[PDB]
Amino acid sequence: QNYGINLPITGSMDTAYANSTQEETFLTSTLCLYYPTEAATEINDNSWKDTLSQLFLTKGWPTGSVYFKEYTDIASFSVDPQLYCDYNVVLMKYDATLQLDMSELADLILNEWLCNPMDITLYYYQQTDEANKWISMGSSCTIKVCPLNTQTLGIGCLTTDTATFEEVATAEKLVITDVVDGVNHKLDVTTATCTIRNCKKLGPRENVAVIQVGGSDVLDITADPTTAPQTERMMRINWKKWWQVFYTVVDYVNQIIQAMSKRSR
Amino acid sequence: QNYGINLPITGSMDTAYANSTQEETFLTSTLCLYYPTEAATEINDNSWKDTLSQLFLTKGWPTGSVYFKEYTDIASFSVDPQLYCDYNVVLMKYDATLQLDMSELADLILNEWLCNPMDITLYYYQQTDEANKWISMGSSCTIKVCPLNTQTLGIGCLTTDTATFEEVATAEKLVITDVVDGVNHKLDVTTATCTIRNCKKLGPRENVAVIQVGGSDVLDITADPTTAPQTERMMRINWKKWWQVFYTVVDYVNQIIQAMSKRSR
Amino acid sequence: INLPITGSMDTAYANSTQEETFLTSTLCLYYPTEAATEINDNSWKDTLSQLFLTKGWPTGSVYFKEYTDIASFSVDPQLYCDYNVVLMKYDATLQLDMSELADLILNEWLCNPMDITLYYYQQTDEANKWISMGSSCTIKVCPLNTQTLGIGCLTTDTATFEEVATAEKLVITDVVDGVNHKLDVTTATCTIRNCKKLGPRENVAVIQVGGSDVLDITADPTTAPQTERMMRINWKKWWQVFYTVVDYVNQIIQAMSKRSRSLNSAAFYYRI
Amino acid sequence: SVGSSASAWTDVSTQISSISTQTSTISRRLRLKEMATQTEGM
Amino acid sequence: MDVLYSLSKTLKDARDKIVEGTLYSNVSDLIQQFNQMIITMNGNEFQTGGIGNLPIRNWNFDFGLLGTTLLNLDANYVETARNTIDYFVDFVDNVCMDEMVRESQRNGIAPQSDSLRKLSGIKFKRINFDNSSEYIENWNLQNRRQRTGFTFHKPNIFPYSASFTLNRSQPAHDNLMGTMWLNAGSEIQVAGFDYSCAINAPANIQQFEHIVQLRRVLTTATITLLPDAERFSFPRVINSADGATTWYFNPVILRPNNVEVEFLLNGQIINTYQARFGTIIARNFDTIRLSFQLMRPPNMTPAVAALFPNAQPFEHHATVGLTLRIESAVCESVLADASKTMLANVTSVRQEYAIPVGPVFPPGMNWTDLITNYSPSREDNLQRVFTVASIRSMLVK
Ligand SMILES: *[C@@H]1O[C@H](CO)[C@@H](O)[C@H](O)[C@H]1NC(C)=O
Ligand SMILES: *[C@@H]1O[C@H](CO)[C@@H](O)[C@H](O)[C@H]1NC(C)=O
Ligand SMILES: *[C@@H]1O[C@H](CO)[C@@H](O)[C@H](O)[C@H]1NC(C)=O
Ligand SMILES: [Ca+2]
Ligand SMILES: [Ca+2]
Ligand SMILES: [Ca+2]
Ligand SMILES: [Ca+2]
Ligand SMILES: [Ca+2]
Ligand SMILES: [Ca+2]
Ligand SMILES: [Ca+2]
Ligand SMILES: [Ca+2]
Ligand SMILES: [Ca+2]
Repeated sequence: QNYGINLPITGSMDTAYANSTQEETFLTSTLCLYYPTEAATEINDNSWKDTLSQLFLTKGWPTGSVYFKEYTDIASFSVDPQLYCDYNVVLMKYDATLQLDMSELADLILNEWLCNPMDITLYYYQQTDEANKWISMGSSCTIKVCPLNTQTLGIGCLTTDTATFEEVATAEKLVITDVVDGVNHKLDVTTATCTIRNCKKLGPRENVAVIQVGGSDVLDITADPTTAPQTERMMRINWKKWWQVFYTVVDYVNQIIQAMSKRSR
Repeated sequence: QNYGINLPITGSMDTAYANSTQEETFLTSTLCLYYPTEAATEINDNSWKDTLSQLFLTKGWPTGSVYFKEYTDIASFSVDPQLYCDYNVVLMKYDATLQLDMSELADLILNEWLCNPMDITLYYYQQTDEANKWISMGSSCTIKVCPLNTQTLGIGCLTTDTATFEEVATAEKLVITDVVDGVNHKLDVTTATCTIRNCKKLGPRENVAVIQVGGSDVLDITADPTTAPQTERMMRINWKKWWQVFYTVVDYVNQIIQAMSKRSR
Repeated sequence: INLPITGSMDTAYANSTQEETFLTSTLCLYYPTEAATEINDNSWKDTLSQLFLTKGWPTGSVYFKEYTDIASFSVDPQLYCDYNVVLMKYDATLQLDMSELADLILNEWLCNPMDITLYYYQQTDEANKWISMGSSCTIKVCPLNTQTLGIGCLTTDTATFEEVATAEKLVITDVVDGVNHKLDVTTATCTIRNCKKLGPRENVAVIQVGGSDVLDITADPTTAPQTERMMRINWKKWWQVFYTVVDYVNQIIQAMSKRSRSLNSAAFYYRI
Repeated sequence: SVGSSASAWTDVSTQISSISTQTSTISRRLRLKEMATQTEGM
Repeated sequence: MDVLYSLSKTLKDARDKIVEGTLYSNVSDLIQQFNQMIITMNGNEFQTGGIGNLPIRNWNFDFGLLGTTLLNLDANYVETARNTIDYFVDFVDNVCMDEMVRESQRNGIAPQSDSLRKLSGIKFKRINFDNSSEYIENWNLQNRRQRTGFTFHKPNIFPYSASFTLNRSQPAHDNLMGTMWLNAGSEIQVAGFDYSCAINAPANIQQFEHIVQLRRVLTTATITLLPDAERFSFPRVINSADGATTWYFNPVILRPNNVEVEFLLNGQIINTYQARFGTIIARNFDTIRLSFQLMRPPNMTPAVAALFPNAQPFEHHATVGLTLRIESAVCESVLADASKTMLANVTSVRQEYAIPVGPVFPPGMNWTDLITNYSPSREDNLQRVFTVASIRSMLVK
């Protein structure tokens, strides 16, 4: 029962397959849907949560293990998304005017981050690798960054004249900032309405599953423009209503939870 | 030092992996970015070029090896693109009204064409194999084709009444025409404004890297409607600003140069 | 390819590649407007094509590309064909212009651009020259010493420089190889590039339609060579010229040879 | 390490016969031995 | 050498036949031979050693004969025989260990390990009993020139060579035509690979030919020929010719059509097999020519058509393979096998007693660099050391 330590784990190829964890994990686990206000609006019903729970009960998920958690907008959801459940599913609308915001949302929830804090007024910070990004939440973040040279002086900017800085965010609720890795950047942020955190991307978060309800799969999780991956828990639907979407989610719940795996942390 | 010959090569599997050529090719080669005027407009900084060069300096490229070359629009760049560097990067905006134009631009710069001239007035041409196409450039092209039968007469068109011809282009700056391969065609083209060349498609140009800064991957390099490939040097990005895009390029330039390989010709 | 070739002397001569290189290659004549004017016809191109069709060259292989004058052609010659023939007239005033045209098209150049206001360049070997094209290139040069000061010129007063080129559309400047020069040029009209001469371009073929052989390809005044694809004709008309060309085209293409270096539509390679 | 154990004098690299390559690479450091005073002759 | 083999054979037959209870009618001849050996030996002083960690031992032979007085054997006879045999046995073992570690480019057959030279005289020739072994029979034959042969099972005639040949290449390594091969021991796994699947070639066909030139002729070879070489048939990241860059190889296997395997001799063909797979024969051959083809499938279902497009990307690479294992063979010269231990004995003796590299055998006796240049000096010395190694393994395995 050793914690905080990693050892080898041996095995063999003559072992047999154990009984299915399904029909017991469904009982001992919980499943939390994150749907938009548009769905409740187009539905106009007060018992649809109980309806979907009684439906899930046919797939085995008991009545008290299934939770629903509305979110008024993708941005208001990207503002501190607190996903605390044993199996999280998210339904995400498509909006070309919010492509990067709903890609940053994915890059934040699909992945697992180790977030240390930042003190802009005191220190000047830098990145070290291709996974050490700066994640800023809040109501409206206006970020500006001035790179520095070897002698702690600006490069195309002035350490005092803040208006010379380079604005990489204009009133965004969630920003993921990647800058040149190997130089010290001085930041200017509206720290009264936004909190910034120096976050390192660890191995992915296997507990969530995004479902783009609309257009083609555009989400570029990885910053580097060479991978453009598409993981197993990044699904896509074409839609005209929401009852069909929810019935499809229900009918294919088992596949979703097969695509999802409980966390290792 | 034989030229213009193909000789057998030999090798082995016992040789060791030599030291890395990055940080030596970065010095003994050149880099050339192509950006849209929209970026300089949104930026409004007269020192961003020297700033980005000083940032590249950290990644290895010296100061007098990087070049920025503006271009007003995708079509105005497609008109006679004279790329001469050792590593070329192109930024490209997404516009559904320009899908085919900015796919033709890709099919032109990404690939390597062997281009002979064309004399519309005298000759009636044909395509031999699936890789002989007719690429036309200029300020505004208007191409009209008429196939012919075995006895040099038209098929749904009249060799005198040009109006009877079929219109494949309408006021286009760049056109790539693939017609039925094996029949003699007559053409009418406004040769005052546009030049048309009969080109043959060869192995790819490994020197250029296109970066679609916007919506989903639509670029169909290959004209056959079966492959629809996405290559290594065909990238996608989501954006809301431009400083962030250039910082991304600068931080992941080594990946770009790993996805690109210097020319063979 | 740096690997070696091998062979033998007992192997036999294979069949003729002529009568197939015609089928799988293209030819491109570059004639002057004077010819079209003297002729005063419209289907002479179709005539020459139907004539070529007997010598083997098929219909859609021959091309005729007009040029108004030697200098207009010299300004950025865009030769892109598998076989290029050029007919060029004789003029004692344009002697050097149409020797520089020869030096440019007959030979293959590797060109790097130049930034004059910000830098000062020199030459290294006997084959690194400076080629300037455009409407009118008026170049002046001032050599310098190790400590950036003038030799027989003043770095400020442009009027003290040494004017090597006065109102020329194509200039090929060779200066002393080893010293740093400062240049004054009409950048608004002309662009000047530092170009090293590679091996010859075996894809083109010049034909001096007039007087004696004057072309000095190599800038050194010791060689004065006469290459294979540099012909001479005497003329009183142009129909006789074109008929001679057509009747003796196989010899022209036997004196030419498709390139080896690479595919490129310019008359010189660009490598920054 | 072409030898008993790791020695910076015997670390072949930048190979752009195997024994011939190894010997040439090891000999390109005896020029440094020369002006490091571990020689005996002229 | 023949007298050494006779010594070893009679000592072996003595350790075996001369056992308690047995009958004198079975060992009369062997006892006479043992007594004659003792007679011809008694009165000579031998020295062995003086190279590496081999210690300088001295042998002085003063032994007594065996009285032909009994009918059955008792322990008082066997024990005398054993205390006379152990000395000769360790003497022969030390002689062999001193002879396996000596070389010469000048008359390698001519003996070394001067005790053995002394034994090669004419006063010792009365010891010969029978030259029955294969190696010693071939030695006697080669001395009295005649057609010899060593029968080998899975001979290691091929030196390890794993390498490719690219007849069409680019810096990016995106459209390639070539052949990879691994020739190791008794097996050749060859595979030609085209990334275009022969879309540009005449009749949609691309040829490949592998020419393997052995150093020594073979005879009566039994061979197992199969398609679909296994080790060049899965994804790979291979290095360039110059070892600087790397390239990817994602193969998809096809069958060789118009396959042709030709066993030649001095450029003259000897055997030719066209479209026969499995077990085959080769009566005499120095060169092997394996010539196969990659023929694009004229009729393709969608699943396979999606892999061979008419454009340059080519993310699946068509391959055509051939495995060829030489199971048995018969060679006029000496080699290594998977049946016999002589090479192991030799290399083990040298690695144990720390022998400096000689002027003939390469360091560590690496069979690869020993068969890459199978010079006649190396061949003679290898035959000599293998013969004496057999002679030693007949006593101490
Ligand atoms: C799991 O299912 C198999 C197949 O029916 C069965 O043999 C096994 O007993 C089951 N395991 C348990 C723990 O019920
Ligand atoms: C590559 O790295 C190795 C290990 O540090 C070094 O020995 C070698 O010199 C390097 N290559 C070059 C060209 O410096
Ligand atoms: C070469 O010419 C000879 C004589 O006309 C002819 O027999 C032969 O077939 C020709 N070669 C080829 C490849 O056709
Ligand atoms: Ca955002
Ligand atoms: Ca970064
Ligand atoms: Ca600024
Ligand atoms: Ca177009
Ligand atoms: Ca019509
Ligand atoms: Ca076509
Ligand atoms: Ca001139
Ligand atoms: Ca002066
Ligand atoms: Ca000069």
